[PDB]
Amino acid sequence: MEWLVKKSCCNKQDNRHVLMLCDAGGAIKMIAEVKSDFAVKVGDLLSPLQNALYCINREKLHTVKVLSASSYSPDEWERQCKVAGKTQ
Repeated sequence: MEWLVKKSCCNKQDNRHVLMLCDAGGAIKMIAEVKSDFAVKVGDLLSPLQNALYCINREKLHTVKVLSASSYSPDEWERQCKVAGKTQ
């Protein structure tokens, strides 16, 4: 099972990014809060490496670490986007 970043929320302020994880085609959509050692943006594939680590874009060298995830809802997405930026 591999996923597609359909939306992404850049940060510095607590390193925690948030992105909409979706089906590899967009047919199903979710949200995840993650930490990242590299940039990640819309159109990137994600593929698992272990329970929490996933590749970025399509290559194993670049990684995120999942922290939480949920089914998509608009208020629940924007909530996590706020947490990515110290709740503003």
